[PDB]
Amino acid sequence: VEPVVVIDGKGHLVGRLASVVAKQLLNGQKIVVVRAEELNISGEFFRNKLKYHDFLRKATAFNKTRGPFHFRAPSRIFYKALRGMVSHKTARGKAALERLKVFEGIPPPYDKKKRVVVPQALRVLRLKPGRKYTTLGKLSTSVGWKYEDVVAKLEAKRKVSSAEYYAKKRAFTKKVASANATAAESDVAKQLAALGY
Amino acid sequence: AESHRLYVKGKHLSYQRSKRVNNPNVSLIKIEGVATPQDAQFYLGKRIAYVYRASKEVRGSKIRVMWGKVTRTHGNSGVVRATFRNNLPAKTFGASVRIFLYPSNI
Amino acid sequence: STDSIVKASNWRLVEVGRVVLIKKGQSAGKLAAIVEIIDQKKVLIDGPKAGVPRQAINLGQVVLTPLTFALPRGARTATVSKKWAAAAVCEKWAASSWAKKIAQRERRAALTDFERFQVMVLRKQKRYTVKKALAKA
Amino acid sequence: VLKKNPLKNKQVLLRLNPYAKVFAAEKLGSKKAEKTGTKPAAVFTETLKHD
Amino acid sequence: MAHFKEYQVIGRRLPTESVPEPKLFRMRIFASNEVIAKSRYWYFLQKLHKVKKASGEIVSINQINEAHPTKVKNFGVWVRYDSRSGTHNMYKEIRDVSRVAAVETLYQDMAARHRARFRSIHILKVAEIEKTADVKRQYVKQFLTKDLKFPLPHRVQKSTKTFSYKRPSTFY
Amino acid sequence: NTLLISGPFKVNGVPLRRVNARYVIATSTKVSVEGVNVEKFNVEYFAKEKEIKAERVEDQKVVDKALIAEIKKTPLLKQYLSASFSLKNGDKPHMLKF
RNA sequence: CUGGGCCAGCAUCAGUUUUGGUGGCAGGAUAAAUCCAUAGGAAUGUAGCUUGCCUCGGUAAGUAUUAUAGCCUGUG
RNA sequence: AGAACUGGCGAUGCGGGAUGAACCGAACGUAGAGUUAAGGUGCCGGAAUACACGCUCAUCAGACACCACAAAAGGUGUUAG
RNA sequence: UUUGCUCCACACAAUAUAGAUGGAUACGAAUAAGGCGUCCUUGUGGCGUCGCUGAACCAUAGCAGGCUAGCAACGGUGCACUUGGCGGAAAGGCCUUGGGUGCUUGCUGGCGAAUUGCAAUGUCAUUUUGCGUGGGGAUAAAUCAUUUGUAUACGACUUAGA
Ligand SMILES: [Mg+2]
Ligand SMILES: [Mg+2]
Ligand SMILES: [Mg+2]
Ligand SMILES: [Mg+2]
Ligand SMILES: [Mg+2]
Ligand SMILES: [Mg+2]
Ligand SMILES: [Mg+2]
Ligand SMILES: [Mg+2]
Ligand SMILES: [Mg+2]
Ligand SMILES: [Mg+2]
Ligand SMILES: [Mg+2]
Ligand SMILES: [Mg+2]
Ligand SMILES: [Mg+2]
Ligand SMILES: [Mg+2]
Ligand SMILES: [Mg+2]
Ligand SMILES: [Mg+2]
Ligand SMILES: [Mg+2]
Ligand SMILES: [Mg+2]
Ligand SMILES: [Mg+2]
Ligand SMILES: [Mg+2]
Ligand SMILES: [Mg+2]
Ligand SMILES: [Mg+2]
Ligand SMILES: [Mg+2]
Ligand SMILES: [Mg+2]
Repeated sequence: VEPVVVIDGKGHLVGRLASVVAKQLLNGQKIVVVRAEELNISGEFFRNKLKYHDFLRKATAFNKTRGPFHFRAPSRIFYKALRGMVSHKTARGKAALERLKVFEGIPPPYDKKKRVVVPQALRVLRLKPGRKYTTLGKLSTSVGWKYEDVVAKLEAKRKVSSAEYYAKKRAFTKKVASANATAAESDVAKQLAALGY
Repeated sequence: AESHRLYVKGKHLSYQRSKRVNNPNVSLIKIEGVATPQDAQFYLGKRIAYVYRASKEVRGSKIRVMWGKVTRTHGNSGVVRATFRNNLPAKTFGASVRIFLYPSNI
Repeated sequence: STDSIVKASNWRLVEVGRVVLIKKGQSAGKLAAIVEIIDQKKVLIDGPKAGVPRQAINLGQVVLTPLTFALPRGARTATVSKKWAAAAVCEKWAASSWAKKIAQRERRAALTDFERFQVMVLRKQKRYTVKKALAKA
Repeated sequence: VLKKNPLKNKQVLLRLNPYAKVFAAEKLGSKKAEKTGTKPAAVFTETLKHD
Repeated sequence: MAHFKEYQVIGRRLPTESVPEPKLFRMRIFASNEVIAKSRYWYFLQKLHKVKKASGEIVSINQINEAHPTKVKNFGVWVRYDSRSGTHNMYKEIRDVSRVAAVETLYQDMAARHRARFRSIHILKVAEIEKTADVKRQYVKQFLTKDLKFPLPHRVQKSTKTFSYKRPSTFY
Repeated sequence: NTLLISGPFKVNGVPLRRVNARYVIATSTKVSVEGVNVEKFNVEYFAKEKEIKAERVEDQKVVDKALIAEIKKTPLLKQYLSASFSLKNGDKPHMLKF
């Protein structure tokens, strides 16, 4: 329905979000995921730190080079959960995966474009209150990721900018309302009202 | 008239298939806007088109069409089934497709 | 400040006479009253005026409105109708942005093609006179 | 050459069994029952509602 | 065994010239259709009297519709059931509108907690606890207080479409 | 089996024409057709027997001017006829009244 | 240029089928309820009344079974 | 290792059990349309991120017959009795 | 080495395309809480309102959108210019100033359409790549060989030579 759908992956659950995205691609919807480092995972931090360490201990014995590749960034962790749910070894698989981009923080083309959420993957909606969980970016520097502070820094900087953007916009829509008012209660108004508009 | 479209937007998802065997002879279409089988009943029988480009010109045209109609509903969520005169190319899974408002009973 | 400040979430409570909007089923979209509480997940509702039959209903397929009228617990259908009427609950429902939007939604969905056309035009008509306003100050 | 099923196509429905014409005509695929005020004895309801 | 109906089942021994008119026996039976009802009537009868159905007949089978099916009730339920290692008797209460309603949560509740499938459970007696404060199991007494009212924190509206252009609120 | 269509020509350029019911959405607006002759038009009228007959052209005006006469008694109907129909983003045919 | 050959759309049907709308009947505790009449009762006790508390607004305990809410159970 | 009755594999593909002689379903001319079995329906993957009541939080949870194991003994975890 | 080479315009013949067909419409944060409005002591502040979904908002009428005459606005919008600024996470984009120009369905008129015959067949998107013109532009290096030995099985590496 849109050409590209941008997902603020904040507060989402890794594999559920993963799941919807893998289907969205296979059906030909271009997707970019952003803020991949504020992605959630159910279960307390230690468990997932432990779970990851399992993943780590797996490597081709005679040549660790060809072994399973342990990507440590949140984007890449998240991209793992996704690839797992796509038949990536086929052309159809590759094609699907080429419709996908994942980022940590929200880099420049997207920083000024609307993002959406995916309610059936929203942690706050799905998880039962009280149930413990894990933050991805924090999982990642835990197991080696190098750019948690660099992203937070560029994010705080984006957040200033984006909020003055919003302050100004909110101030403009104020105007159009106080422009409108005049015609809010007009005769055409009433006629539109008769039609649900 | 920025809009000129007299059709509903579709995607080509799959051939009909079990876990390990596909039937090329039926295509599973996903009609945009259709959540439930009850809806998808509207479009049954209505003609579909897949429209692709080529290199060799034919009817003075580099654009071609594969035609067929929506034939029965699929599953619980508005996916619907379709047969075409020929059989869609499978490279087209996830391609766009077009579902027209005729044959009509409106 | 020098007061103690405590904002407390102000939920719609399930309580006899809580009036509820029915979400799913044959009595969808209709209002009923909560008459008695079966358990933490289930209540007794009755919707006399709107034609929804006194029944046990799972709380999940209902959404609490912010309305509440006075009702004795477990009151037969009749006195609900008496009480509900007395309180003018329909009247207060209709007055809400919630009740109004539902109406709008249905109105919109009722429009002829020709009517959609007409909205477009008048909307163009209003637009023009707005943009200028949006430029005189 | 071709099996026709009287449960559709009235023609073969009437080929077999002519009485269908009248059956239909007199409705009686409905047909109201009579009417009787015979109420059930006391012991019948006692036991029914018994513990 | 599912959406429950309650049945009266009335049956007797087959008449003998020596005993024309044998005594009639009745059970209340909860089953989903009447075949299972009749079948249950024998199951139990066989364990109480010395009789199998090949030597008896079923006289009547009538559904017992709840008398006041919109009055909320507190139910006493006595049960005999089989665990993996013993068999036991068990009282519990259920607040609901009908007997048929109650029995169904009874049957689910036994599976949830003591992992007892339908087959391994005998329903001893079921009964409307007349005078409140004859209710003993707290998890029903809890609902009996004057002007009982409570909220339903953390609303989770299900979604119709997979993308949402707004961050949801859980506010009821 | 076809349907006689008229446009009308002076409103949206479409002539007195044949059309199959099965490729048409029947809207819920209607114009009175009481003043309109129409009984001369049949199959053989359209019969394949380029240039355009003067009959076709003159018949057009005859039928049209009456319809246009009736159309004008109702506002924005005349415009509505000249506009083309196109589905928009967010139109679901299986819902729309027309 | 017309016939053929092939393809296609519509219409009326035949066979198989899938999916909707709608009419009339039958049964049961001749459903059970709601509803109505009436007898009787209670409390998670409605109004009065009683006594301390009050901001003389109201309130608490206690009395009190329809009253200035209502509910339950029986029969019809 | 060795007998009893029967059904199988061997001689036999098909659908399910990821996989697999033997389980489950079902046996086979060339095909169209329908419906199902056993088994499934978050994504890989065709099919409800369906409905309903509970239960469970594991710094070693658990997740389906044949089947790819776990026991005595313990726990003021938590549930019902 | 004789052909050249580079940027921008618009011009043909190929060639390709995981799939345009009104718009990807920018706070952050919490969810046992929040958005918006408004005032203030600019705060864990006071009042008012909203949700119960985007079933929104915006845009959309004109030969696939023609020709033609006017009123009312002083607006909308497209284009090529122009004044200021901001954007380095991949900023390659964003706001802003001044006219110019086409369109304007805000409104009122005059024309056009057929016969493509009752659906087939219909708007042409953007990649590369070669050739064509008219203008602006720029006027080198790497390898072989020879040589060094901080290098070396051979390739490779490292030096040097107008
Ligand atoms: Mg998770
Ligand atoms: Mg594979
Ligand atoms: Mg299929
Ligand atoms: Mg709240
Ligand atoms: Mg026109
Ligand atoms: Mg037929
Ligand atoms: Mg009464
Ligand atoms: Mg076998
Ligand atoms: Mg052999
Ligand atoms: Mg076999
Ligand atoms: Mg297995
Ligand atoms: Mg996989
Ligand atoms: Mg699927
Ligand atoms: Mg989910
Ligand atoms: Mg076992
Ligand atoms: Mg224990
Ligand atoms: Mg507020
Ligand atoms: Mg919010
Ligand atoms: Mg405040
Ligand atoms: Mg909006
Ligand atoms: Mg043209
Ligand atoms: Mg990028
Ligand atoms: Mg066609
Ligand atoms: Mg050396």
